[PDB]
Amino acid sequence: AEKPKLHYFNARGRMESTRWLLAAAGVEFEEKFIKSAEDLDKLRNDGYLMFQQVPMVEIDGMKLVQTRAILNYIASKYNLYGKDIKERALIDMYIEGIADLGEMILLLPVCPPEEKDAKLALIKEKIKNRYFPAFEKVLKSHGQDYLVGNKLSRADIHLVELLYYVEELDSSLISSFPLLKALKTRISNLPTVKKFLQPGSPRKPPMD
Amino acid sequence: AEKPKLHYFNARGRMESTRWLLAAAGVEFEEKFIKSAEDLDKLRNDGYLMFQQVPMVEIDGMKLVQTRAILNYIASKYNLYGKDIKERALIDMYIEGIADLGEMILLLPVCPPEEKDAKLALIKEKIKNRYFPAFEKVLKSHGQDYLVGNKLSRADIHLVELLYYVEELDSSLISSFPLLKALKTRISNLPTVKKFLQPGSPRKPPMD
Repeated sequence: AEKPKLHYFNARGRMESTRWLLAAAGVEFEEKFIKSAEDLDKLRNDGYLMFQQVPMVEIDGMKLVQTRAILNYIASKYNLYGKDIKERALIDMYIEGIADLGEMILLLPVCPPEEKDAKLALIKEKIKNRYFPAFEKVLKSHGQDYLVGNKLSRADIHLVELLYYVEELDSSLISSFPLLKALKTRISNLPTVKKFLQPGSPRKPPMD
Repeated sequence: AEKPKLHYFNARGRMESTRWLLAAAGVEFEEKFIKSAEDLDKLRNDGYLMFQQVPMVEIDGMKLVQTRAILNYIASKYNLYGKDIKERALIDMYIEGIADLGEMILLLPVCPPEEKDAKLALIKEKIKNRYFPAFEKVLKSHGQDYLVGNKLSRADIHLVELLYYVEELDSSLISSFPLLKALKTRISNLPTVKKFLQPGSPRKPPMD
């Protein structure tokens, strides 16, 4: 049995959400860290990167690039992508909103120092006024433990991962959203997640 | 029978790829154009936009937002998303590469005049050295008419749509890629595509 190998820098970056998805699915993976530019060029020259970039994940005989292609495959393979086309549409809608917000938090470190302030103010404004209220309303509407189909899916995983990043940004943001707090707790206690949240797991630290 | 209604500005924007997908699938749709800010605010206040933004597509009882959620649903519903999990992984990988490049061409008009030159030079460099060679190699590898599974899929549609935008940017770019030229012709002749490519179709013009 082959363990998926994740090729990327030893960092959170664009590979973290995949790390969380595999860990939450209970899948064990190997990481092949890119230390130098020589490493990245070697991957390219071996014809391992379709569009010359990483993340790249070797899984089930394929060398998948593009974060979304990778996450979609894994979510499908481990039954984290809903029950049908309608459920996947809700999942996709929610996780694409999460990915818009997450793209902002992700690029924040590479943000121009002069902009680094308004950017971070924009991010917090969007979190309070757009995203958190949206997800809180979904949880509030059905009163269920999970975002979609009363069953664990990538939506819950991706959202909880994002709630940890927001917490790192400003622990006060989630305060007015009890249902999101509850979901964060509930998901963090899932055996697979808790183990990943523990020291020594493949989870990566904030980029400094 | 309900016809999907696309809510957006009377423009290409982020709604165009959906327009191409529905047209290529042979689905008839209605467009509810947003003329003023009052229109957009009305949609928001009606609770029609989950994350307060458009594109928004009313289809099968749902009000879907997020381009990818919309396209995924439509591609699945009309059998344009491959046969299985493995085929969808190739499709996703290819179309996410197309979407990275397309995001660049899409934002080009809103690009700072001082940057508008290097940006456009970066786009052309990536097209010649990264994306086109990648897709040409896929077509070359299996020698089939379609990108994935020897059957028409959203990958072919999304790629061909992108080839029209590149043509508008610089007709010379596709010259060294005969297989991509062939695919563009072959797909443009599909009855549904040809009709959409004809004057008077819902297809939108370049943003000026």
